[PDB]
Amino acid sequence: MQIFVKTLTGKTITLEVEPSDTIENVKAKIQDKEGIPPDQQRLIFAGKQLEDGRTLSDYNIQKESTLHLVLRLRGG
Amino acid sequence: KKRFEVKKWNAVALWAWDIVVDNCAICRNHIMDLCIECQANECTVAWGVCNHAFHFHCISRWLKTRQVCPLDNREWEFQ
Amino acid sequence: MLIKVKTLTGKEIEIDIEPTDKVERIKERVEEKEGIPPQQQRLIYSGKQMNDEKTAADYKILGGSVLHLVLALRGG
Amino acid sequence: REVPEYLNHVSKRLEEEGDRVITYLDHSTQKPLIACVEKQLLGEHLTAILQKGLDHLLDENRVPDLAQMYQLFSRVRGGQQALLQHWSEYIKTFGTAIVINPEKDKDMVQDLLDFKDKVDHVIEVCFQKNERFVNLMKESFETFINKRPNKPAELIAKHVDSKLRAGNKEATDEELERTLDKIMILFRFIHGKDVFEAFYKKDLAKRLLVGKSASVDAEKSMLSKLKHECGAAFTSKLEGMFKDMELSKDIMVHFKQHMQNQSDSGPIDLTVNILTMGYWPTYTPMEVHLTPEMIKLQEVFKAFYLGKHSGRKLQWQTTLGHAVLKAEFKEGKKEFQVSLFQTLVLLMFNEGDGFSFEEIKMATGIEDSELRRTLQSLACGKARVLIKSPKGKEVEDGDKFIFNGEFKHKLFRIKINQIRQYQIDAAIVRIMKMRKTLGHNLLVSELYNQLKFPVKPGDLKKRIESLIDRDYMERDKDNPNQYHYVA
Amino acid sequence: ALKRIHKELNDLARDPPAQCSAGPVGDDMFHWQATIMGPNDSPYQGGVFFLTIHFPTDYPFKPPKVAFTTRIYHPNINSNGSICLDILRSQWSPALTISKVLLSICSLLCDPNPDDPLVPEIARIYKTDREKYNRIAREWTQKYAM
Ligand SMILES: [Zn+2]
Ligand SMILES: [Zn+2]
Ligand SMILES: [Zn+2]
Repeated sequence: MQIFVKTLTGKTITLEVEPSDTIENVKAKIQDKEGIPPDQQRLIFAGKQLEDGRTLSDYNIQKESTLHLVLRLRGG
Repeated sequence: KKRFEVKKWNAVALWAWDIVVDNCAICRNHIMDLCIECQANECTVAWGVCNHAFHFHCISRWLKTRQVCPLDNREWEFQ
Repeated sequence: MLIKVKTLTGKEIEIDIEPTDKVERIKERVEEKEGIPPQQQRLIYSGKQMNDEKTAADYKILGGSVLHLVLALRGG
Repeated sequence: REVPEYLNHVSKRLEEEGDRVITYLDHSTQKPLIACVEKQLLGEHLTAILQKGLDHLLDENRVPDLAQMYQLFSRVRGGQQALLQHWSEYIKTFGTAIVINPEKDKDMVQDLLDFKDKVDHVIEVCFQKNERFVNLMKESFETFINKRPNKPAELIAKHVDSKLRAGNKEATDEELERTLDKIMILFRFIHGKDVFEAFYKKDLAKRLLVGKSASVDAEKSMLSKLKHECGAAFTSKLEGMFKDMELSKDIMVHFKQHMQNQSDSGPIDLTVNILTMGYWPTYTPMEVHLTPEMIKLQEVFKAFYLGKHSGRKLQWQTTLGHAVLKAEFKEGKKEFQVSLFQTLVLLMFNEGDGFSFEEIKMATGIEDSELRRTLQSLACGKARVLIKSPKGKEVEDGDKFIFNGEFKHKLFRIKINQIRQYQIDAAIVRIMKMRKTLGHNLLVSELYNQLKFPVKPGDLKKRIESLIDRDYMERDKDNPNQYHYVA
Repeated sequence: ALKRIHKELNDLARDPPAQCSAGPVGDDMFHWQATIMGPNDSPYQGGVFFLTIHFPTDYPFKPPKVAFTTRIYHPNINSNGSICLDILRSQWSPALTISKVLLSICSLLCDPNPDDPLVPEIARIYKTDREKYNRIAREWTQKYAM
């Protein structure tokens, strides 16, 4: 199966992923797709950080879903 | 007796980009289309070592505000 | 015109309304195609909670102007 | 008595009673008498009258009797409400007859348009433009049109194509837009609108690339309704097509100048449309053995266009092109506006008066299934530019088509190209708010009655657990089966 | 620039973010009002918290002053409704658009950082006892968001 992600530049790209896949590989796929480093992504689904050490199946993600990409932030 | 000749012709052709629109992030325009400021009347595209595309008129101003690529955090240089 | 009332899950419910329908009409139309009675909606259009007496023309709702639907479980 | 005559009888009797009161009965008896007679004549036979007469009467479009019927039924309490039902149910009954039968596809839309105009007319004359009947007219059409998934949209899309086509010279400019306005009032009722675009887009794709649109002003008028009816997002891709046609002509001015500056200009007069690949219908590129003079013409253009816009790539569509081939017959010269396949195949029928089906195939390279379609256009059509051996409608691999040097046709220029998760949650709190106390069993029962989709027991329990966590619902201290409303 | 804000407004009207909604409040396009529906599986569930965006005169190259209008319980958001994101003060990036800053705020509603907090009084409660945090935030949401 595949998944949609909305990059920062307005474009949208589709990622070929499996539920068993971990988020680190997801960020690596974002990297080699367009190239912002694994550290700087912060994937958002339903207003939740997609934790690096987890997999899509953890977050209840299915086909034709959408993931949002932003720039890394922090508290204050 | 033997006559293989054509006299007119119409056709069509779909045009597609070489790699991708390469959407500028500062101004959200289309790369062949001019910079958003440059539209209001020679607006060239300048690359970063990230390969990131930005209109020169946008990235120059952003650099004048910050020596940092906006997408990636690396530094800005062309090829 | 068509307003597509997309909820949290991303499901994009289609709706049709005349330019002068009162927003109670919009909620009622959502009831038919989605099943939530008008008491439990809180339609949010472009960051303004629509009020139950305003006419749709007040908010400049056009064709394909996406609203947002959020459930108010209490809903009186 | 039949209902149409009976209503006249009731209309007569009420006025006599209305006349009696003015004559000698006290005015204070005006109301109880009228209600008394009205109750007995109609109040006790509302369903009986409507069933016997309304369904028959509506079909005949009998304007006066319905006007009498609606006028009379308003007097009874709940009489008008009883008229909405049997009138509403009539639409869903006769309406379904229009759409449900697939054998009526060719005559679908006009019935829907006609039947739409009829019911609207009854509202304007008989029912006095009653807003309540207008709504249930709209709500009812929305129902039965959608009892057939994705076909009404296709036929409405196909219908608009026929109206706009250059063959539609009969309907003038003013007549046409009124027809469209009636369609847009019908296109609103469809639910699968995203299927309408693709069918209307594919048809609109054919219209532009063969110049068969009757009126460009009618074209732009159509999108001005969809854009106003579905927003610029719905019609975004459509408007891109019109730009491409507009932009292409500009390219022709610059390209044509380049060839004039070159002393080596081929006799072939060239025009090429440049269309944004994203918007237009997806086409599968397919290779054809173009002639050495043919291959060059793209090369100068492709380099020229690329030289004027870097980063692009022009991949050609040989399928959508069309050329002219002036011919030298025995009774005058003729022109043939022919697609590229027809152009190449017809360029195989001069050196030899005929060639086998296979002899032509490796010469050009077209797919067999479409080459057969092309050859059929050159043999079986009305302009039989080939003689099929054996003669027949369909083409076979053994066919030795023979060029028609005895071709006769009236016109000089001729064409051949004819060939649920939150929903569960919302209902649970909604039901439980009214109840203030309930068990699991009834809460489960009312859900399927109140939810119009399947509900798994596992999914149903999970929402209950989730709602417990959010403090919406609370179990009894001693009865887990029994819940109580919290707030 | 306006043209940047115009393009953002159009591309947001066409393809809106899922649980976000922002549009101009009136004639002045530089003053938007937004709305962050509370992310699911959080104490803010079912909430609708209204922001108030203010774009500067050089918006692409200078952050917008977003500030909650609905009093939100959060270590990183003061009672006045002001946020202290690093992306919004120090590391503002033009590539980041309003549809993205709103979504990032929505994500941060569930991912606070009591270290270096804008409200240490709540930060201590969050760091020590998260069970009470999810109840005080819930009651604030119920008494302001619904
Ligand atoms: Zn520029
Ligand atoms: Zn970069
Ligand atoms: Zn730019």
